[PDB]
Amino acid sequence: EVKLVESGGGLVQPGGSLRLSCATSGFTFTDYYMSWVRQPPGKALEWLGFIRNKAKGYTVEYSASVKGRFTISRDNSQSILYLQMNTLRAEDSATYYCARDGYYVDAMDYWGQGTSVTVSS
Amino acid sequence: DIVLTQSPSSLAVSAGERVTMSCKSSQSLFKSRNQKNYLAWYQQKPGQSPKLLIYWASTRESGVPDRFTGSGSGTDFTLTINGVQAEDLAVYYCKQSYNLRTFGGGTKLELK
Ligand SMILES: O=C(O)[C@@]1(O)C[C@@H](O)[C@@H](O)[C@@H]([C@H](O)CO)O1
Ligand SMILES: [Mg+2]
Ligand SMILES: [Mg+2]
Repeated sequence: EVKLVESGGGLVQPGGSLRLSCATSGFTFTDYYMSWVRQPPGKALEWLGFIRNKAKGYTVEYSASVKGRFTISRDNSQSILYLQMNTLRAEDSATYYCARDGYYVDAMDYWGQGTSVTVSS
Repeated sequence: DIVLTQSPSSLAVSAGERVTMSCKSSQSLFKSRNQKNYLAWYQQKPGQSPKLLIYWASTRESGVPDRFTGSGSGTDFTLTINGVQAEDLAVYYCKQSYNLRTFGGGTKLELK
């Protein structure tokens, strides 16, 4: 059974940083991309970026709204995903989803249940 | 900045009625090589994680009911729910994967 598991989220002081975990199982991790999608309360889903598969050498891409702030990398030995957030605003206060991704379907086929991050003093 | 614009913002049908929803793109998500459109529809029940419904504009993701029909190509796409189920109460996102990924704003489906 495919499983995605986000964690590490809590409350963060503004200007600060938190690291997110994505743990998976039930498929061959390295063949797929992994994306991070977030959602602020009552707003739309916003893609943040992805990290490519083995074929692509596990390279990285981001959206313009977090490029330079956020950092994606992967634990292929453990099939774990990570997101490094920095210089955090309340506009980063949200639920963070890791999603299986790639060029097979060019869509995000499996998601976790998410993690909440709340930025506040 | 490829931008997908979803209308309506929301809509409220009864169970069994026939719902359609549109997705206008900034740019033609039509890839010439493989001759497909790079669009996908997701379902997000309230308080839950998203869930892929349809990719390449019209292909139903495994397990997805005949009800859900994706249609369109280029910069125009739609989602039809033939005979709505109570199960269907959610927000529906389109998302372009032509260049990186970009989520639409969503259509909030109500059920009377
Ligand atoms: O960036 C990618 O590796 C990827 O292959 C992902 C695909 O889903 C698609 O976005 C593709 C672009 O269409 C470029 O061909 O890029
Ligand atoms: Mg599949
Ligand atoms: Mg029924």
